[PDB]
Amino acid sequence: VSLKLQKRLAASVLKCGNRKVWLDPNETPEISLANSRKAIRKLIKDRLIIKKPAAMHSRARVVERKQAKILGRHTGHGKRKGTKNARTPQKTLWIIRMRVLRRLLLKYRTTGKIDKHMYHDFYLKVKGNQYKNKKALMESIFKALEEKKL
Amino acid sequence: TKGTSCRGTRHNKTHILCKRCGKRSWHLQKQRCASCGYPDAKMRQYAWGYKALRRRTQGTGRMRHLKIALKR
Amino acid sequence: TGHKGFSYKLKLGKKIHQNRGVPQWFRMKTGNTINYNFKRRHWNRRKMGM
Amino acid sequence: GIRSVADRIRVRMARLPIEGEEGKFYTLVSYVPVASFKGLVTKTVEEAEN
RNA sequence: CUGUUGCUUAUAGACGAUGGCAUCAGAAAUCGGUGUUGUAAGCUUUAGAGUUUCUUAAUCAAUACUCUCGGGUAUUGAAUG
RNA sequence: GUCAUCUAAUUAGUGACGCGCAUGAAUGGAUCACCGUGAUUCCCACUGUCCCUAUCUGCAAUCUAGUGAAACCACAGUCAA
RNA sequence: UGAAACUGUCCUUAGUGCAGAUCUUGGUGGUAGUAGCAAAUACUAAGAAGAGGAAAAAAACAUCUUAGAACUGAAGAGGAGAAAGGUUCCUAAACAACAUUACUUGGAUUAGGGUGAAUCGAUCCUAAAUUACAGAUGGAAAUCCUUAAGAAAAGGAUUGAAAGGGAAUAAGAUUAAUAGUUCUUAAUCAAGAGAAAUGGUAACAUAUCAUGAACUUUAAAAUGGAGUGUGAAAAUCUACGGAAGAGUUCUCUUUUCUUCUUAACAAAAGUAAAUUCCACUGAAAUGAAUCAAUCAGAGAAGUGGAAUUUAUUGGCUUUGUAAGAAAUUCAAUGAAUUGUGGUAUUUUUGCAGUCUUCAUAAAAAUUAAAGGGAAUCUUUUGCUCGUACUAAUAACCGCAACAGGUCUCCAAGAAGCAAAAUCUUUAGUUAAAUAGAAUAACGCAGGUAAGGGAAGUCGGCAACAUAGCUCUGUAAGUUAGCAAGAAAGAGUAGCUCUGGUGAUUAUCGAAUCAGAACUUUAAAGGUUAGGGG
RNA sequence: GAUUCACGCAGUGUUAACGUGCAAAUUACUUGUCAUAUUUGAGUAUAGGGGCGAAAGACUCAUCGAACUAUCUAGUAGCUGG
Repeated sequence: VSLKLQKRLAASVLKCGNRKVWLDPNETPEISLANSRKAIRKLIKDRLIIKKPAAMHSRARVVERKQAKILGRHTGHGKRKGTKNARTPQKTLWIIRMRVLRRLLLKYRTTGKIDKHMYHDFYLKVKGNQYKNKKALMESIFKALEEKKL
Repeated sequence: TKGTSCRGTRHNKTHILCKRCGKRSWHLQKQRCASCGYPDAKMRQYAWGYKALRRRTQGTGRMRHLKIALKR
Repeated sequence: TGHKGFSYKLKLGKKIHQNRGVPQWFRMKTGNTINYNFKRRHWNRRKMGM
Repeated sequence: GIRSVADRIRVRMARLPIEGEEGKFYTLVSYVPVASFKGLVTKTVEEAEN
């Protein structure tokens, strides 16, 4: 007896696909008498129709690769495929750089470390690509403040 | 590609059923029936279409109100 | 189509009604030659042009 | 998979009477896993036990 | 007598044909010879750059040492039994 | 066409000469950088294109079970004079 | 054989004699049991039903369930629509015909059943365009005109979009099939019925509030594209704390895997990003600011406010809805739980300014407000039509179950610059013009090769070869922009480490770059991937 | 109206397959292209001495150096077959 109707009906009650439905291979006469959704529901509760579990997809292999690549295990020259600008965008490095440099100059001005005329002159120097990192700018600010008292 | 391939896009009707002759001859864009000559009051008949005259004319239908008149 | 006019659906329904065969009792009338309905069509065999 | 099979396989074929008709016989080839195939010869298995 | 048939038959072969054996028939493993590749899995050599963690024990660690001329395959159109 | 040049070898290519059958100026004359699934020639590299063919895999082709057409057809089907 | 009409002679009459016309119509042979039933990776075992796997292997066996093995690989062979189709949808009986074998299978035969809306669309509005009365023209049918010609229409007639505009519905469950349509619960909308206000300096604000006619104006509906930055949600990934179940477990693994959810409509604990305005004050020693810009005495920065946008109220968390639902477990209908984050990627969605045009990127229905001053909570109803199914390597167009063609929506992991090639997850399917045996020649598709290297040939046709990324380096010529990835050379793997690029006051987090030992089969090349002059 | 890759699209080459084909123009690799002179759905407009054409006498329902369809029409044939 073709159990296509019961396989399709169970897949809708179980809210799964037809591949996740399991009908008992030995109790075919009992299943084939279930000609309605209500009849299938009783068969489901009686454990004659169970829902198969999904196949396991382990991320352990992927987790190890990320852990190794955090230490730079595989990020060599022979494992780089995109251009230098593609892997690390050059424009976003500049957007970040003066989001850091200009945040420091606003903190220094608000703390009384530098005045408006000094802050303005350093603002155009930061924008002019003069200080590569935060430490380079802090050294210049410290160095320039000593000429203020001399 | 003028043969088999060009037939795939034919899914837009040109003619639909007409109200006066019942045939699928009502041109949608021209707003006239190719067969019975719609809104034109006179029925469309031509002497070169002698077969078209013997397919739809008097006596090809029920003759509901004229069969009694001639019998009377 | 899913969308259709009211008159078009009724003429669609009549085409369903006329796609039937001769009833068995009609075939048993005396002097009967009508055994099949030669005005029959199937959706995959002939399009009814409407 | 469909492309690779074991180089050597050990089987256990048992002639048995058919359950339906006892005068008819059928074979039942089964799988007997082994650690290695060294020293394994054609052994005829007659249990003959209560 | 001959042919069919069997050895999923060969020194043969598109199919027929042809060649061999048919109860001392045949087939099968296994075993030894003969080949191919290159030293299997487990534990040890602190092999071992170094970082951890006790504190100067451990852990992790490409590769490398012993067992190892190892392990695996080998008629399928190989050769004994 | 004649002279150089490219090759061992040049009805090919490039560069010159020009009474040019019958070139020539918006029927446009000359000039090319960039561009071209446009036409032609020569180099390096690479190779079964070739010397000269060998071999491997899949699908068929071969045989069998089921199923099963078509073009064509005066009649047909061995040669020499 | 056949079972009801027919014949001979004489005149008369003719649709009167067939081997051809590539003659017309119908039927039938050889070819011939021959060519074929070979694109789309693929099936195997056990059982059930069935006349339908038998047997000297007749080596193959349709359908359904389970197990194994697999394919589409999420821009799918997934889940849904528009056109087109029209009952192909579901169930049962049944297999004469059809699906190049067969069929218990079927989109095939027979018979029943199935499409439920105040909120989804048509209906309403107009766009390109289209058609009427009167008028003009014409021998004629008919043509022109669409507001101009009119005693016609406060103003301009008809039609024209199931992708343009548009009043209002969501979650859960249910059917063999319908569901923003039925049931439960929870809402929303429209048309009804029962001398006329305050507050804030101001921008502006008040559970309907707080009268507002003719007439007029304004705004909305209603308007290009590119690229950059960013707010928010979802998906993926990840940190922390567990609960429940499953897998592995002779070698280990505090391990791997799955669930931990929430609607329409409203509320206002807490709290964001961006833009535009308002009050104070008046900037030069000019400041303020972005990734870029850009702004200011017709007034900057600073402080304090106001408004709008952010997929319903008011954007996010939260709340009512509402846990009673749903999901994951446990027991034989009843019980358990349902924290908090991220300075990561993608998609969607808004916002902010920048660029671009000899391109400037629709209208109406409908609504609101203003100027003006004429006048003195409950309950009822919500009509007509569409609604099933495919939407395609089998429901559409191609004569067909045709490798052709046909407009869209949603979209996981690995790896990589990449929505690339390759593999897998949820979902779907294992059949999609038949199989078995042997492993001949000639073929179609994919390959390799000693020495030579275009000597083949009309012709390097076909194949081979280069190929990613980083550093160095790059000619003549030139319209001075290019040529240019010219040409040419070097490096690249694994393991163990070191340093640089930030936030908050030691912790927290991002992949990216550079460097050094050691080791090996000395490393882009599994796939993808420029031959050069 | 820069250079390329991808979803798609075309049709340079093999003058490969097939050529009583999957197909009355298709398939495979290769090649080109893959957003502004772009691709595309629906609506609508243009009709036969006419239309439309970045122009090939190209396209106008497998029909084009003048579509399809019906009538004149049993057009005419000093030519061919019976």
